[PDB]
Amino acid sequence: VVPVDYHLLMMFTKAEHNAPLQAKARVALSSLLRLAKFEAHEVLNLHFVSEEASREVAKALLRELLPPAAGFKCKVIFHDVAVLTDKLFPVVEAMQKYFSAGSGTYYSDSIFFLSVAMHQIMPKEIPRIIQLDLDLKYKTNIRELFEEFDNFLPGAVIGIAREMQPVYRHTFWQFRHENPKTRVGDPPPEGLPGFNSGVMLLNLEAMRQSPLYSHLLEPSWVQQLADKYHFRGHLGDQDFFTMIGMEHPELFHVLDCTWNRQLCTWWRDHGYSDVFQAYFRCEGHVKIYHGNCNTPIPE
Amino acid sequence: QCESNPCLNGGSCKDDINSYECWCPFGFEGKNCEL
Ligand SMILES: O=c1ccn([C@@H]2O[C@H](COP(=O)(O)OP(=O)(O)O[C@H]3O[C@H](CO)[C@@H](O)[C@H](O)[C@H]3O)[C@@H](O)[C@H]2O)c(=O)[nH]1
Ligand SMILES: *[C@@H]1O[C@H](CO)[C@@H](O)[C@H](O[C@H]2OC[C@@H](O)[C@H](O)[C@H]2O)[C@H]1O
Ligand SMILES: [Mn+2]
Repeated sequence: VVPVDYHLLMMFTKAEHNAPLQAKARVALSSLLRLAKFEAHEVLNLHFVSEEASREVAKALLRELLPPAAGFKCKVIFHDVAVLTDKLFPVVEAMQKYFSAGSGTYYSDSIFFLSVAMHQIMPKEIPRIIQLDLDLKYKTNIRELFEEFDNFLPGAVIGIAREMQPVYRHTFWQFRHENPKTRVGDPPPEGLPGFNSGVMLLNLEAMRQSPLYSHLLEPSWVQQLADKYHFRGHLGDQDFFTMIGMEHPELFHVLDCTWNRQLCTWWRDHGYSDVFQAYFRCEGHVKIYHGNCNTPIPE
Repeated sequence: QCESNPCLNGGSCKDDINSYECWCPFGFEGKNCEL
């Protein structure tokens, strides 16, 4: 029986003396591991991106949760945030001016763009990986999310859920002003509300093998599109994918809202009461809750 | 991190150094779009 590997990756940095983050990670990992089911030859690989102090914190938490109740094989891998930052920087430098808080190009921001260049960072043996926030609660077997890779149309490289607040309606204001008729920043079903980065299916092989995706990483393409859209942000990879998704929606397999049900309502109380519902609406059986902007998750 | 700029113009972070005007979403007023 040849072993089949499944890969997840989570950012876990600055966790020491950060009780809220540790508590979120505990909720995420315990739910993940409690509900996961994998066949005997299968192995779940949990990648964490951490500096040395958070690595120690993560190990302490994981030993409390491993082995998993279901008894399948699980491997834990740590990646040094400082190593990854240096590998990322050449590729990611040009976009940081547009999508980082705030100005200009700082190493401390580079790691927020890991997903955009994940295909260049992870070993070649890894064809696919799902990057996950740690402020999630899983309501189903994570094995099921991997079948969404099967639904990628030719040319799609990344699976991602839409953003459930009007943050991009706000961000694309100028472009929306100059293009009254645009779908850019509008709510579903026919608008493009942008993406949320909490759950991302990164098909590393498809990303590597796409001429289009590779071009979009080039500094002049980043600049051209940022200029076209009058677009600035501070949410890192989320903003980049959101922007290239306006120009090239074919690159993205849009996940159903139930795979990343975002709970943050910050934008409702900051000017978008009228339209907020059209963005936030999600119905169906929820598979993953996402407590973004420090929003408590219900039970 | 920074707090999102509540204004429609200027940088993505509130109190962007290179910004002077603040245009608020409809229904809101102030230098931070409060009332
Ligand atoms: O001190 C920290 C803060 C965050 N994280 C990790 O980063 C993820 C994202 O941060 P989170 O607190 O979950 O923030 P959200 O409100 O879900 O995310 C928004 O804000 C993030 C930080 O600016 C951006 O990267 C995202 O694209 C944007 O959607 C977390 O889940 C963790 O995996 C850490 O490891 N250490
Ligand atoms: C604007 O600033 C506020 C306060 O810092 C943040 O809470 C907002 O981010 C939230 O809404 C957009 C979602 O994509 C984020 O995941 C969430 O934290 C930010 O847009
Ligand atoms: Mn989150």
